Amino acid sequence: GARASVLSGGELDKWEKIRLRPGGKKQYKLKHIVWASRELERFAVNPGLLETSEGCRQILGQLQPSLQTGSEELRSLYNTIAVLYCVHQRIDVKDTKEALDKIEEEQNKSKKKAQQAAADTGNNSQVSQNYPIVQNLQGQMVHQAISPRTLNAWVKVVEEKAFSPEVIPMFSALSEGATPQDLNTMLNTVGGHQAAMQMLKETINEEAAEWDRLHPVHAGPIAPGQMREPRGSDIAGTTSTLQEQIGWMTHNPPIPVGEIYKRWIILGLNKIVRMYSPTSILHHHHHH
Repeated sequence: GARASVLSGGELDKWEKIRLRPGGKKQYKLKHIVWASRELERFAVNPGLLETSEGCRQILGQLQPSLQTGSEELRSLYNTIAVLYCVHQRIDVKDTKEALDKIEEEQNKSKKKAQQAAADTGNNSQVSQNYPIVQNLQGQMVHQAISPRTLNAWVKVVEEKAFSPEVIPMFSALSEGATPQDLNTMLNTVGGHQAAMQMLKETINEEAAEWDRLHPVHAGPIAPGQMREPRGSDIAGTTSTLQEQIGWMTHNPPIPVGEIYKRWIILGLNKIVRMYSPTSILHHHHHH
């Protein structure tokens, strides 16, 4: 009966401009909001948090876990707040589920910032660290690096058709079973599109993650000094050095460390080319 304070004029129009559950054919209302906030109070949480996007965040935040401990009804409550959060951010939504995906992106965005900070942390409780040391050992075999003559050759290749199906093979040829220091050098001298190179890095990096994902590392008490099993990251040169790389490559048995990384590049370049391809055709085929 008149009198209220939760959603704004336009903000409310957005809230109400969101269909509830699918198959219900119901639109959100201030009543649902009140009920939403009401549920919060029941959860022993400040209902005034729903009045603001900040408080809503704290809820939805501490609701994700309570969701798996809440119930079907409690879930709907969370879905209600989620949508509200979208209205706060003003994300293009239509249904409650849409908010989940919408708010999802936003969250992943925010959390990102946090992560970034945590990285270059500054104002927070820190702890000291130690610095161990061990005698340096000598590996085996010494592979030669890449020459500048080849780099130039590739450079010409890139300038020829950096992005193309006739370049993917050409590059792999000049990078035939190459290392990270070599492949990195070549990819360095490259020059076609940073954007393309960016995505390639994503596919490459993703290749390692996926590799390790499908690569179950279950090595017990390996021998002392033995050559453990390097993961996609290791092959990337993050957990392994060039020396260790070439070695792992020429190890017994020999592991396609460099080959794996090389294939990664081809993977990306493949997508890069598939993107800069001359009027490509559509295609699709899968098994259910």
